[PDB]
Amino acid sequence: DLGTENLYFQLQPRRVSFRGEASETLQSPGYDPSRPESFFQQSFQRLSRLGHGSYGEVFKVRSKEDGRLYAVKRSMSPFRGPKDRARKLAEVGSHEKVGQHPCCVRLEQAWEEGGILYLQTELCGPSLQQHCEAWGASLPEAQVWGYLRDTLLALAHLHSQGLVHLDVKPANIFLGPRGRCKLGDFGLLVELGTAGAGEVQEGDPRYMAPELLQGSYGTAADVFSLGLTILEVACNMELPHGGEGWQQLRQGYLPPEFTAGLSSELRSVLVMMLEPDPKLRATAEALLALPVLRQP
Ligand SMILES: COc1cc(Nc2c(C#N)cnc3cc(OCCCN4CCN(C)CC4)c(OC)cc23)c(Cl)cc1Cl
Repeated sequence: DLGTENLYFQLQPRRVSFRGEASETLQSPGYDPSRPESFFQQSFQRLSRLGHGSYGEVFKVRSKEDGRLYAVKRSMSPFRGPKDRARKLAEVGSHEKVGQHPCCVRLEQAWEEGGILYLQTELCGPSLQQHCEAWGASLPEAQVWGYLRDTLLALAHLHSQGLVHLDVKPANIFLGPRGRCKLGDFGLLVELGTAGAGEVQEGDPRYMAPELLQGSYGTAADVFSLGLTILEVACNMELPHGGEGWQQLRQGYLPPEFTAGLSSELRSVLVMMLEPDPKLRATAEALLALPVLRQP
């Protein structure tokens, strides 16, 4: 409990890494620590703002180190204090607990400076959300199957290690070349059975597994969230944040006016993923064993 520890009320960048990686000093072509500009300002070309919110901002950048494109998430304002700092840095630890996997967004490096946290990842293609916005309609099933398979591979990787993502949604699944995708955004990720029993942040209510209302955390939660993610993109169906419709989607209801055009096979898989009872809900590994989800 950092809130009662003597850690309160206390200029150069410091690498953030939990996996262990001395040194903690940063260097780059274009960077002179005696100049007042931040490491981020000096060491990257800032090309565009990919996203923003209460957390801060995500930029498309070009690295002066290697000339390659990356995404960098920069927190909004200096750490509020020790708990805030620990919570934000925990994202780097999580992203590292996941480690390298072809269906997970890769973290290149992370650092803090002036109370600001910076996470540099590979630059991916558009999020599934962006892609569906651009399509302006339901996605063809041939695309959907590939996205379902790849995100299930990512989840099987997390879940085998007792990690739960807790915010699977169209906005943090990113398209790559020829129909592949990657899961990102490990800021809410939890390792089951690691204190505190609480401390848990809540994902987007539209995709939240019903058992989380009772505080019942487990890997099954992500399967449900991916189920609704795929339902949304396959049907161009806006998901309720609450009310009767929110309840219905968590009672096995598939709205006919949105879902009647699904193949029987995709409908059958979604029903397995959207099972209200997490004890009965299919696991990612079990789904990937189905012949319909075999390597195409
Ligand atoms: C760096 O850190 C983090 C970054 C992210 N988010 C992203 C990651 C990752 N990771 C990777 N790659 C991304 C690529 C994106 O856009 C690509 C296409 C943009 N084009 C804009 C112009 N139009 C016309 C065409 C499409 C993007 O946009 C929102 C967000 C990305 C998250 Cl979710 C968490 C953390 Cl911690």
